Amino acid sequence: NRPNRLIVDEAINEDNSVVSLSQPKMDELQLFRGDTVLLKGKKRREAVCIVLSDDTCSDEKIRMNRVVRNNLRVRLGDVISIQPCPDVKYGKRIHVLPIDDTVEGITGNLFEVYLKPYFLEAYRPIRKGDIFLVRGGMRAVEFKVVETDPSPYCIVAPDTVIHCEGEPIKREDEEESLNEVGYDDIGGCRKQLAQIKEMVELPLRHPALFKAIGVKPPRGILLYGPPGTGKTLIARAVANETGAFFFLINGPEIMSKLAGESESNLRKAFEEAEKNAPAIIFIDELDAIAPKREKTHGEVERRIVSQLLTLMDGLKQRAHVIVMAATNRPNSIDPALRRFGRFDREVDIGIPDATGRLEILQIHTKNMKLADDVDLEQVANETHGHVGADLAALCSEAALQAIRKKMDLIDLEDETIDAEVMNSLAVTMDDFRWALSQSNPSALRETVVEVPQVTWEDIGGLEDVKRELQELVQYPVEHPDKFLKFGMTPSKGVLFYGPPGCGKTLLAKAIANECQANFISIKGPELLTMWFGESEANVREIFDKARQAAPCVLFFDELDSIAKARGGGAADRVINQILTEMDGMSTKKNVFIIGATNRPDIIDPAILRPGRLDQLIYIPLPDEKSRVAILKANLRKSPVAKDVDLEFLAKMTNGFSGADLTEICQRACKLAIRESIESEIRPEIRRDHFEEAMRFARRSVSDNDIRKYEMFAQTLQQSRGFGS
Amino acid sequence: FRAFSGSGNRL
Ligand SMILES: Nc1ncnc2c1ncn2[C@@H]1O[C@H](COP(=O)(O)OP(=O)(O)OP(O)(O)=S)[C@@H](O)[C@H]1O
Ligand SMILES: Nc1ncnc2c1ncn2[C@@H]1O[C@H](COP(=O)(O)OP(=O)(O)OP(O)(O)=S)[C@@H](O)[C@H]1O
Ligand SMILES: [Cl-]
Ligand SMILES: [Mg+2]
Ligand SMILES: [Mg+2]
Repeated sequence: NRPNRLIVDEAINEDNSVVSLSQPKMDELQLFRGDTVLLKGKKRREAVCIVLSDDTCSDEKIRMNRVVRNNLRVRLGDVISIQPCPDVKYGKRIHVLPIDDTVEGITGNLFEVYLKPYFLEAYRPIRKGDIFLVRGGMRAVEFKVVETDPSPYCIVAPDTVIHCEGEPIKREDEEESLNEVGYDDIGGCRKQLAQIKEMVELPLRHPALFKAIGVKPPRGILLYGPPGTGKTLIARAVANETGAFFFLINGPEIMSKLAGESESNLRKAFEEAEKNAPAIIFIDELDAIAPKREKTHGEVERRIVSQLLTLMDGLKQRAHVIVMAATNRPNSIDPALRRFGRFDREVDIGIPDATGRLEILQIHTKNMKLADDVDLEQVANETHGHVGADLAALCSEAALQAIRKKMDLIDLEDETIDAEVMNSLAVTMDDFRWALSQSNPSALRETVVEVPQVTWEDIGGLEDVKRELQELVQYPVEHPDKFLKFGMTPSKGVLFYGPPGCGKTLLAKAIANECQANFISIKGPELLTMWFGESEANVREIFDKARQAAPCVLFFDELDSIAKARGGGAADRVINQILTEMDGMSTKKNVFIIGATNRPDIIDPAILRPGRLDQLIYIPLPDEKSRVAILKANLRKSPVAKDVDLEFLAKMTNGFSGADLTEICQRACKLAIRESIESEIRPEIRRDHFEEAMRFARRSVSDNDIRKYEMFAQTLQQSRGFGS
Repeated sequence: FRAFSGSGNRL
């Protein structure tokens, strides 16, 4: 294994003519940043590119774009030889031709809009036969280098002339399309796409290798998540990137056919896949074929489910075939399919978080010229409850808007197309703001699972409590070894209790943020919403999701609402089931359960039993010092006048809760706003506003309440015996 | 069809 041999890996630099190595390997081969390297792949093909450094890149691998990958007839994980190329000199004339299926809709000067800015100030090293991709004018066209004066390879200097005269050449049989789906078309679910890659890469990429080992590979992988999350997308991507044969089975399509045809088509699909192994059979909308057995009333329907189960069992032949399936509702699928030997591996492709949505927005703005005022991060932040498909649609909609208002001119040209103008089309931030108002988000009702953006900085006071939370949650995650030496197993869960509006919810999210661990919030009322009969499967679904997202902190907020509802046969079944789930929850799984209640007087003692929420943390009203910290936190984002004294404000609000102070800021902020409108000034919030707001300010926690809360702080653990 | 005929480079 000489140093020149390296393994292909994902790319970070979107540039076509760029490949990356690690500094230690770049020094090993004796190459530097400016150097032009020659890459030799399989099938006796070659590609030339500029080399760069990458600290993240492992020395045994090389990052190259999918364009470079194709020019080499290579895939992820393959081996290629790299050797220095100082022999590259500037070109005299270059001849590139477009590929028919990517240019048949546009007319005009293809060279000025695409090739011009692509090679401008680029000095790209190219090779004869290479296919490169240029995106612009809401389209991506790929050209193939037909010839270069210094053949077979040369750099494109300003002196090099270009000729792109000619009817687009037709697609060669072996030349795979770059319009086809790949991993670079997927974002917002890195972790999941990784899991699938691990499961599938080995048996699909190295089939002979798996047959010799005798260890069992995966056969059934079930992707699930709301509609439009990219389940169908991932299946296609994995097939292309691994180079496996892809046979799609659409649930509805099969169920639209006669009894005999459905049975027949399923058979053929499997037979065809085995014929072209290695292969991936993807069953889209699986629930269409195999819903819960109780809902599958009908003879023809029952036969097809059984037909599928048998075919799945028939995969014991081990004909290098993987079966992937997608369903919106994991509970809808006949449980017979989730049994071992069939779909025995599941991957939850949930809804994207802020970071994810941003990743996605970037995917569908590749080909569009974006104005400077456009801020996708805002859009991402703003489009909560949006799913991949939602984002993909709004981008199309924001583009279509830019066309409409700019169509005034095009119409007179409709007869023909204005390619040169298509580039002049920019998409303003307004075009997104417009599309934002018109958006119909689908996954708002979905339970969100992501890392909270609430940090310790957002919480005033409670310093020692933050400390105790790091010991309970962070230490066992970051320092498992230490716990084993002392021979103690760490506690499973925590219970926040105290007066309303003191930061119980904030603490739950904060500790999750510190551990960069997933967070799931489920408020009392949410648990009382689930239909009575349905309640049983939903509580379980929650803990399942918590396991999927480990390390994860599961937070049961507003527990007092459920307490009031019991003393309710529904509220009883739920909490009793949560208790059951808690016990089944192994502490070793790194799932932390936190509960919060404003009413420790009516909380179910069962929840406080050792092994459950046995860590009783009291969270009181903020003392003088803390109140100042809270006031700063809320006023961080706001323009405050220098005259406003918060140390005094805190001194006057002894007994006020954290939420009360926030409300005071809001009321004082509302006064400043009022004055900004009536009299046209940049608003500032000054002493007079706080004084006026304070005169009407009221306290949410009475003295009587305090006395009671203080008493429970010393006697809450005693509620498991006889009541007080 | 073949090779060249026209112009480009610019810059
Ligand atoms: N994670 C994602 N990353 C990038 N694009 C996405 C993502 N998810 C969805 N999209 C886009 O939205 C479209 C919908 O993706 P789909 O493959 O249809 O997901 P889906 O879950 O199979 O949809 P359903 O369940 O059949 S409604 C795709 O064509 C993508 O363009
Ligand atoms: N320590 C604090 N620091 C900053 N803001 C606070 C603090 N405590 C309370 N608040 C404010 O009160 C709001 C809600 O606080 P929570 O985290 O929900 O505390 P809580 O114990 O759950 O009380 P409730 O019943 O939800 S109001 C937040 O949006 C804050 O604006
Ligand atoms: Cl309770
Ligand atoms: Mg789909
Ligand atoms: Mg709260």
